[PDB]
Amino acid sequence: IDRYEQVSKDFEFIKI
Amino acid sequence: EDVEIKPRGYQLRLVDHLTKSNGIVYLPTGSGKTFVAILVLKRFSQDFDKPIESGGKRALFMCNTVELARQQAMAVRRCTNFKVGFYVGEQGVDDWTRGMWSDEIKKNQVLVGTAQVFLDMVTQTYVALSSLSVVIIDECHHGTGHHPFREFMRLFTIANQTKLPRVVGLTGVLIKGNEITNVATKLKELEITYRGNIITVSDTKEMENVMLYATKPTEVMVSFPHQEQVLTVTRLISAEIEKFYVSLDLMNIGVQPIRRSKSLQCLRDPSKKSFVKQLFNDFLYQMKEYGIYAASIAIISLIVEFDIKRRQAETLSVKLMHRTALTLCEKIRHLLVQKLQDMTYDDDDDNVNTEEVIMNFSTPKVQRFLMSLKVSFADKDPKDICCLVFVERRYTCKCIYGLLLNYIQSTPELRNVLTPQFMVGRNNISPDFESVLERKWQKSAIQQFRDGNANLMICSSVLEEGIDVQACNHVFILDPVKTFNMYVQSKGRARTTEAKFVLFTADKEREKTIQQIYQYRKAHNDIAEYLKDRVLEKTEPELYEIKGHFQDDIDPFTNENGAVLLPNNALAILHRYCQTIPTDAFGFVIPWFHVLQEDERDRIFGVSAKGKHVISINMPVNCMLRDTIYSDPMDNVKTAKISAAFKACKVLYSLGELNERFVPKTLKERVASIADVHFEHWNKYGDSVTATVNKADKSKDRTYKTECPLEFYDALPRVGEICYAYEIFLEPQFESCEYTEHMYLNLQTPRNYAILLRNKLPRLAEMPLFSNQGKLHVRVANAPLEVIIQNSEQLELLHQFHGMVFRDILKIWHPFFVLDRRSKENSYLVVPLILGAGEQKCFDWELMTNFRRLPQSHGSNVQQREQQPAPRPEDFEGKIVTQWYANYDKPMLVTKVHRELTPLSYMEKNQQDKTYYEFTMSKYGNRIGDVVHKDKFMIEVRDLTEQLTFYVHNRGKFNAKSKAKMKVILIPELCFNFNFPGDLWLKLIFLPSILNRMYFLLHAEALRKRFNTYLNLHLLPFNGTDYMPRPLEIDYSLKGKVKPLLILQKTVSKEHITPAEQGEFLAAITASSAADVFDMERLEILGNSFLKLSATLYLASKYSDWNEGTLTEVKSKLVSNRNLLFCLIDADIPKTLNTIQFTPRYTWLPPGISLPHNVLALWRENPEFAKIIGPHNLRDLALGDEESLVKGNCSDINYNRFVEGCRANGQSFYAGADFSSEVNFCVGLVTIPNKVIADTLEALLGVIVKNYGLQHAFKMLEYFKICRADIDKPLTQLLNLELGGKKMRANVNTTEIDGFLINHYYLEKNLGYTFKDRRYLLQALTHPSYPTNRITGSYQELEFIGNAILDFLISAYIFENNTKMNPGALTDLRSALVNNTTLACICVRHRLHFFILAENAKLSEIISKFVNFQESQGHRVTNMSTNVDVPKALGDVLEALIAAVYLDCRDLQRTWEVIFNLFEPELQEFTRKVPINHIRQLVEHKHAKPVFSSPIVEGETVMVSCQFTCMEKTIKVYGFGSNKDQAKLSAAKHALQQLSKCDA
RNA sequence: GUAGCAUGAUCAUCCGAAUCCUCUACAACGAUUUUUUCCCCAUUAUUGAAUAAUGGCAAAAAAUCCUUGUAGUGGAUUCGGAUGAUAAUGCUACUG
Ligand SMILES: Nc1ncnc2c1ncn2[C@@H]1O[C@H](COP(=O)(O)OP(=O)(O)O)[C@@H](O)[C@H]1O
Ligand SMILES: [Mg+2]
Ligand SMILES: [Mg+2]
Repeated sequence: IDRYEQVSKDFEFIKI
Repeated sequence: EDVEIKPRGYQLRLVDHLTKSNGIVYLPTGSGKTFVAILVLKRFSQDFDKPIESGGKRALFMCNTVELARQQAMAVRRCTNFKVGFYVGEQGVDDWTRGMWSDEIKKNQVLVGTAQVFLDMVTQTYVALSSLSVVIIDECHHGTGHHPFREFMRLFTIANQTKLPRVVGLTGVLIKGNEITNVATKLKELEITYRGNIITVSDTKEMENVMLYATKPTEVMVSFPHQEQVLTVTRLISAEIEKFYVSLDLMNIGVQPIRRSKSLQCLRDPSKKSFVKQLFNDFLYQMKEYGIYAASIAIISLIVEFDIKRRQAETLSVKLMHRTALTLCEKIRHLLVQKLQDMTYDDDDDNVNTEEVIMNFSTPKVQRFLMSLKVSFADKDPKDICCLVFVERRYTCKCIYGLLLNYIQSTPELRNVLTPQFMVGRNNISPDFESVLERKWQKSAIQQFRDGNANLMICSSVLEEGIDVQACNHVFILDPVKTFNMYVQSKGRARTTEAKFVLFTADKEREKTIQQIYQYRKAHNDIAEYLKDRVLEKTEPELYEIKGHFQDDIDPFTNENGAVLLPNNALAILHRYCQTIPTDAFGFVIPWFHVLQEDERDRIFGVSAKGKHVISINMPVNCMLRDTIYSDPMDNVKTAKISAAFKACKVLYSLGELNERFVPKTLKERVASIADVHFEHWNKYGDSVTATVNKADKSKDRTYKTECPLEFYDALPRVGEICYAYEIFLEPQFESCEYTEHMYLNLQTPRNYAILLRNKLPRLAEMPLFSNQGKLHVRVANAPLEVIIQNSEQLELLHQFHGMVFRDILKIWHPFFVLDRRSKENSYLVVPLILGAGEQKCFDWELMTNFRRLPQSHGSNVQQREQQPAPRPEDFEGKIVTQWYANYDKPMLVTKVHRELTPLSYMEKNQQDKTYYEFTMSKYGNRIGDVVHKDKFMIEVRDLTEQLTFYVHNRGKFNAKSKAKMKVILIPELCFNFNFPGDLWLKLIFLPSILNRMYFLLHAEALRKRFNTYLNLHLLPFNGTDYMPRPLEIDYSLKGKVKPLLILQKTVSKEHITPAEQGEFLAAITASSAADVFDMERLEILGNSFLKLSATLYLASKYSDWNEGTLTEVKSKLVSNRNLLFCLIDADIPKTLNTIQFTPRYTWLPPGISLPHNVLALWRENPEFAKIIGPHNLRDLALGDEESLVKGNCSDINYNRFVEGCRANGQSFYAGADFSSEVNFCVGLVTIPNKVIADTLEALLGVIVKNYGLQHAFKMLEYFKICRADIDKPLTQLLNLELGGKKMRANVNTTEIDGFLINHYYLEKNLGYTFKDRRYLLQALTHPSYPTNRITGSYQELEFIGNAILDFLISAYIFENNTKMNPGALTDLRSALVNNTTLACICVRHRLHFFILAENAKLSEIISKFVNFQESQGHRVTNMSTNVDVPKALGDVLEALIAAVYLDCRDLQRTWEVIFNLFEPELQEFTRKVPINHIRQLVEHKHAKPVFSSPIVEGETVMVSCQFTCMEKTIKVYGFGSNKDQAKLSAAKHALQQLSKCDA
């Protein structure tokens, strides 16, 4: 895959 | 702090409940539990004041880690007013002893430390468990299995079960590990092990809300997608790493210690190779887990660690492999940075470029981590935010630190808010990235976190517990949550309000993490409710199950004195004792464990051996436990090891190797045990060997009394008794020239004088003298002449004549001198003899009747000279004259009478026109006036030398023709005439030297008689005497086939025995300070060598069951100066020594003269007043002839005036003056340095050896109570010293030893000797690092006696052969000839290195270096050696196989043959050239002035700045060296080479 | 007899060198021990499925001991160099 994918740049924390 | 620290409502009830009963308090971390603990400690402050024996007690505060212990110690110290003792293993209590342990106990009320330290202190009986008040236990959850807490608690079970101290445990977590299910059994185990009942808050709404100020955190979870794709670069890295692994396994280094499984079932890789492989595996795991850029960060840490390891790599092969690993890691870093920059081309702005690279070249989980950070802190104030991050691996912490630093620098928003830091456990990794010790630092990472310098901390579980950390608000967990305890403690760390607990995990493990967290929450909730609903029991009083809790193991054994040996500490005790034994680097201390075999198991044990496992414990050959020991049959190999070690240590204690306190014994215990046997006599002198404080003022030197020999004691003849007259004779050894014939003819006249005695005098040796004109000899008649003093007035006249001789003729008189009437000490007379009835020599009654007092030379004038009678030639021929006319008041001796010559005759020389008379007028006419009887004759006179001490040869250009070139002719009428037999006068000046030397010779003869009687020799050569010799090589007195040694020959054959003559004894007595022609320093070396040999042999044959170290220490202690002095003082010898230079007029007392008897008594009665009497006071008294003749005691008014003058010194400068240097000889006292006595003991031993031999000399040691010889083995103290010293280990016979020794014949032919027993050679060849041998012991026990044998043999040879060369360099020659490096050169010369049955990594390399260096030098001594270093073991094994050769032969003659055969070239080289001085000769060089700075050793290198001077210049040079002193030695060697080249 | 020069020895004081060490505070080194955890494997009880028992393989945590180096001391022995001063010896002038 050569280049690692970008995880969600916008990501608000989830609460258990 | 102060008293403002106020407990809450629950702490008071907790303390009240804990007072009534023991228990474990359980509260969340940060609830103030330490405060309630110290509050409990307040309630036990009753017995802390009183000491232990008075009935008081102390307290114990327990901790598991050093830093936590220190923190709580300072906390309690600031929170109370108790003397807080702090003891840890690092502090140095390992060598603490009884008294300064007890004073520490009594000087403290509360004690803190690590569990091992307190456990060791308790087991060693420093305190009794019943002597304690309360033992506070912290982090009590650690107490399971073999943890030190449980072991310490067991002592409560094994100690007295009454009046036992309170125990309380502290924790915030109760369980360690994954043992959550069925909490109740674990909790009950904790209950019983600490014999307490857990107490926790239950009154909810009152103080649960209160203590919840340490609020629980909010827990959130964030997932990340898995990564699956594998980059090609990763597989390239893997391929390179695996091929490097293969190469590393293939490549060869020296022999290394062998490691294997924990159960030892399977082998393992070597330690260092395992270490490097482990580092590489950790790096691979890092790069797998975190990606690419993180590996780029961590490869720097790998580089720095590998470089540091190479730098400290002593072995060349280790350096090579570390360099190879460094090259591999450098290639990895090059590829990594190449790939890193491969995508940096896009944007030229470094900030965003590095940021996007971080988000690009990293695993997604770290990316989510970074977004979490960025949106969490969101550019807030830096000081407020204090977050924590936990990771598992150590190198992970440094890697994430590097990544975080790079990101923070790449984020300007976070570039000023986050100041991270990382910290890990004890196996510390250098936080630097560049080089070792770049700069020093003093703030711990924890400290910087506490100061706000580090708002972020990266750490493993090392920061989970204990360490005081202020209330943090954020905690992040990267690696998966593992244990219940760490999870609960971490969530308890988040103490402040609205603290966030955050953790990250992969998507596919979300359900597993949910299960784990819910399981842990259940584990906490059921525990809480179980405590809330538990059964009300008091203190777990069920003693039966309490004992059943521990019975499963091996029951600990306790001996008397209360010392108890914990089985779980058996491994520690045994390994520590093994470490106490000295060894080289590879020389293994670990007892090589082994696992048995079932066939062997039932071959050695019964049928039960098949069910369970048995093992064996071996012992390195250095110790005496050569017999192997087998463990009891145990199921698991673990308890098998425990049992094996326990039994082994029990046997060791039984042998006494372990002290009573169950700790290995040092040399102090050995010397303490030996003191009451071999150093008993020190007590009578107020000193002891164990008193190490005696090492302070050893230079102090004491005084001694003196007494004349027995013959001279109270031997004044009595009137009416028989008396012995002993004639003196004078034979001029020199031939006389024309200017000296007067003395030569005069002293040979038959008219001589004699010494008069009332006791008989033994035969005396002929004595040499050194006149101003030649050499002289003196002999004393053997057969005395017999007279009886019928007239008391004859005796009175004799005494008057003897007194007046010293009073007038020799000018020895003193104002206080008085003829002795008491006649006790050194009383006798000397009387002249005249030719009597032919052969008879009666007394010169004429001289004494006339010359009672010498008349005074008066200045006769012309007027009285007219009627004075003319001078008769007979009246003046050979008579004493003096020149009263001139200023010269000394006496004169005439030689011949010039009858034909007359005044007005010209002086022959230089005044052929000037006559004697006219010259006399021109010279002293104002005084003489004129000469009457002008036609009379003249005479010829010669001077009498004023010198009195003729011992030293006054070497010089006397110029016999020029000294008396002037000729002295006088008119008789102008000089006084002492009509006297001038020959008697010129003999009389030599009297004092003869008197003193015969005074000492009498002591010498008495000693010779004593040592001939005590050793019981009364054979034919006992009688007679020999002429006294003199030495030339004594500085001041300037003017094939081996030859068998004579000492061994006389010790084996009595035909060559020779009787000891007075001269040798006297020389042994004459100190070098009393500078005569000889002294003892030539015999001192032989005495020292023989004493060393005798002490070595006796100790070896007496304490053969001891190791080399204690034997060496004791042997050195034996021949110490203190012990020799103490053993000699009670031998009654020192009061008969010759130490003081003999100056008669001021430092000598005449025989017939003493002080006044009354003042003698006053001096001998007032020691408080003796020390103030001064020589001026003594000279103050003016005693005329009456006082010195008729009374013997001064006048009472004069007595009072003298004592007043003595007392007046107190208020003057005379007070406190060291008058002993001037007045000790007035009462027969003297002060002698202790070194003199230490020398004279060996001096006597040397002659007693030389004349007789070893065997007879052996008795002398026991005579001086040197060694308490055993009567149970009489042959030991006489002959078994050359026949004993072995035990069982040199008795078994087997051919297997030929397996150990390969081509032994080659070594035997190189050495020259043939061994009847090869076992001795193997023992001497048994280096300590050689486990495979089990038939014989090590080589130290052989080297110990080899050293003594070699040094004694070489000293005997150099003394017997190297004659014409002074002892001051003989000591240097022997020291050089016994040097270890010389022995190493000898060993490599015959290539004995090949046969050294040893194995070691660095030792093999260093011996290879030394041997190839010597090959380069061609097996020649480089006089020292410029090589890097020398192997001590090489010279050791050579000089040990010397003793092996002796023991195989048991013949000192063969030993000398072989030693000479290898030492021939080196002996002829050292005895021809200057042997060696080195170093010092540069310092004291005529123009070379070398000074040096502090050398620093760096790994395998050391440099030193050599600041010297050469050829009137100053040059700066360096040299290759090993250590600091070796750097100095190499610099000195280079300076020596430069000086030699400059001279050349 | 009188001076100068040279020399030997000794005390005292200062400094140095060699050997042996001790103590202090700091740092490094190596070894051993104890707890905990994961993975995998083996052997059994049973044969496949499934279990159980242990035993072994890697990771984290904690203690103890030894060694080395840094410097300061301090001590013992040997010994040198420097110097007041003391006394001794020899020589070279002035002589007696
Ligand atoms: N009732 C109280 N009285 C006095 N000090 C308290 C009280 N409650 C809490 N503290 C303080 O709060 C601190 C809590 O931290 P500490 O108890 O040392 O951590 P741990 O609970 O791990 O021992 C204590 O140092 C203590 O001084
Ligand atoms: Mg913080
Ligand atoms: Mg605490």
